[PDB]
Amino acid sequence: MCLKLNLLDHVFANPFMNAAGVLCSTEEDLRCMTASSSGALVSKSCTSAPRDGNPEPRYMAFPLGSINSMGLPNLGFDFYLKYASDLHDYSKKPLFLSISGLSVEENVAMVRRLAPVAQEKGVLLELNLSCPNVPGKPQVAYDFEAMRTYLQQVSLAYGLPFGVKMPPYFDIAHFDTAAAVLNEFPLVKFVTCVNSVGNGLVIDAESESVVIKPKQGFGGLGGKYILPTALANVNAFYRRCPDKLVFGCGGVYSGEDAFLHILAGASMVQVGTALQEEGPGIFTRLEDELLEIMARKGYRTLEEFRGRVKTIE
Amino acid sequence: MCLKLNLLDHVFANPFMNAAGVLCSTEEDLRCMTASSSGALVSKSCTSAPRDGNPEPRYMAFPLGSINSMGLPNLGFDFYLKYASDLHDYSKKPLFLSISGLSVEENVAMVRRLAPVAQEKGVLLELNLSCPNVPGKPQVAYDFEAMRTYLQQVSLAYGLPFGVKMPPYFDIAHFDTAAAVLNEFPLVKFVTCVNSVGNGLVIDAESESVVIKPKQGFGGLGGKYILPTALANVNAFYRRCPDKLVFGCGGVYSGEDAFLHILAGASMVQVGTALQEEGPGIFTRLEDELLEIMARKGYRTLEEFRGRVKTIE
Ligand SMILES: Cc1cc2nc3c(=O)[nH]c(=O)nc-3n(C[C@H](O)[C@H](O)[C@H](O)COP(=O)(O)O)c2cc1C
Ligand SMILES: Cc1cc2nc3c(=O)[nH]c(=O)nc-3n(C[C@H](O)[C@H](O)[C@H](O)COP(=O)(O)O)c2cc1C
Ligand SMILES: COc1ccc2c(CCc3c(C(=O)O)[nH]c(=O)[nH]c3=O)cccc2c1
Ligand SMILES: COc1ccc2c(CCc3c(C(=O)O)[nH]c(=O)[nH]c3=O)cccc2c1
Repeated sequence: MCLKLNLLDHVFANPFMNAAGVLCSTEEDLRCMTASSSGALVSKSCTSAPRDGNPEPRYMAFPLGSINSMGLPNLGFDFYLKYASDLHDYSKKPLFLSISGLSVEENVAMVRRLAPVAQEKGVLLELNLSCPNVPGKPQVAYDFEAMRTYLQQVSLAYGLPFGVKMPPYFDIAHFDTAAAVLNEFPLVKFVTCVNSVGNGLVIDAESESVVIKPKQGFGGLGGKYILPTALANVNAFYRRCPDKLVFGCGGVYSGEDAFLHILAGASMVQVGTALQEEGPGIFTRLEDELLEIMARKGYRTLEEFRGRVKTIE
Repeated sequence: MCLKLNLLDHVFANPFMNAAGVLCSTEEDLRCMTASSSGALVSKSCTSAPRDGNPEPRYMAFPLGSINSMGLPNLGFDFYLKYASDLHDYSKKPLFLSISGLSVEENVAMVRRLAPVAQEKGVLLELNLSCPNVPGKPQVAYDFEAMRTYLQQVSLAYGLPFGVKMPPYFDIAHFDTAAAVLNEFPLVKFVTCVNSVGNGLVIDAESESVVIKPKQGFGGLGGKYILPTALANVNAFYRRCPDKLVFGCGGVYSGEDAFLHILAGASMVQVGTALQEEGPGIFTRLEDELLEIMARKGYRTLEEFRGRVKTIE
């Protein structure tokens, strides 16, 4: 019985990794993730210039999940590139490097420079599309023409296999259109579903107040709130993008939640809010819980059940 | 102390009602809602002809909420019109009638017939904008040009104050666009936020199966999953539509949940999943719990705290 995967020309001890943005901003964070029993790690989504991000409080968690409007705080691309080229120990586990430029030009500038490091050290690119572009327009992956433009330009500039982090969709027509855009780009080899459920609002009844400062308290939702949404998006893209891998992200707190993602079609499984709350210890627990479920069902490998969710009649 | 209120030229004993689709399909349901302690009731969204809906199982509930792909089963517009015209006791509480035709033409035809009954009896119209659109396009409320057409055509055909039931939005640009559409229409006097969070997927780990039969197990989410989504949409519309009322729907299980909706800007609060699960007794509990929160805070009226959610700095 084993959790091993081989994909994207890399070998992974198990499918678990951090979600971008959690436990991955600083060298200390990245060394912590590397020391953990995760099968991989992803570095904080970065911009060309470092960013302090939004005023605090900008993240809060609760029993059912989390809300955040972090404002993309990060050490800048040069730092994450250095980590990739010089500091990471690839013998421990593979590394993903997430980028999230604020314009298509900023993404192209970063991927051009990433490429030789990707080719030489084998770091894998995750491009974050669940990101702002022009204020007053939708985030990039909610504007299909902007999305196509970003993917054309990054495909040209990078020239190597990469993946994309997608926001959740809620309408079948959007699943259809979004997958068809992705399917234009053969270098897009994996699709991570999903980023936070956008612009929720948490209100504390006692104080009669919102809980985060930016955007009058509106921010992205993660955790138990979003698991069915995340499974829907994993499965929708799994069904529509047969030549791509799907990575699942959203609502994983247990080996059972991981198992559901994998039945929906997930290859790797990312953990955000639960990791933020529990710490990197969570990965040993997740592995143990998922292996217990596999043993009770007689499953020896992940491929025995990946994408095999049953439908009714 | 009592929770009585006046809006849309009607008087309401309290701000609670069922959500469209729950406990409101049949004469028996409507009589049960009428006998409850709710302040108002809304009938099932209807089409010109009766519909059986989708194959079962089509609704399932869990500790954190519900998933449905009902397929709009309903008795037909003639039935709900007759209910509004001849059977409902308006001395007991106000009635809302929800319409959701499969085309603009069908909606116009229904509203032309409802208008004289709205005039004579005071039934209120809730137009459900999660209704199907032309090939390739998302539901009507997600296609702003279609939504503008529907509202123009209904406004002309109906000619009286009405409301609209909205799906959730997840993007601030979308809130801006959607609100500006609604704000073109002076007859749109209330906006209900929100319908179910679209196309989630619930999977049972033991059986490795989805839990509803239609659409390969994909369906709308309600209940605890959606409360922060619901509050964001209530507040976004409350901020953007100063000349309209906002009705909150989503995630209400307690007076505290109702209190949060009202703080976010809700005038009436609709109960869906929790009503389906707990039954019509829930209305007396909700009233008691909301009054108890008011008493502890020193609030004597809903008006004292409606829309008064505090932001940070
Ligand atoms: C504090 C915080 C920061 C995040 N920053 C990023 C980011 O920089 N890039 C990104 O792609 N997603 C970001 N996310 C989203 C997570 O990667 C993840 O998609 C989302 O939280 C859902 O997973 P969960 O339910 O496990 O939290 C962030 C999430 C949190 C909570
Ligand atoms: C079984 C079922 C049937 C529903 N049918 C309708 C409907 O016919 N029209 C409509 O506007 N919303 C319909 N809804 C959506 C609800 O009115 C409500 O907006 C949604 O369930 C979220 O509220 P909740 O969190 O309280 O469930 C339905 C919901 C359920 C669960
Ligand atoms: C104000 O500047 C930004 C920059 C990045 C943002 C992003 C992208 C970064 C990001 C963030 C974040 O940094 O806020 N949070 C997530 O849950 N997922 C993400 O992908 C989302 C929403 C608002 C943003 C505002
Ligand atoms: C052709 O099958 C459909 C399915 C859903 C429909 C709907 C949505 C009805 C609805 C349903 C539903 O009955 O599935 N469930 C919800 O959670 N919200 C709703 O608003 C409106 C108009 C026509 C429709 C036709």
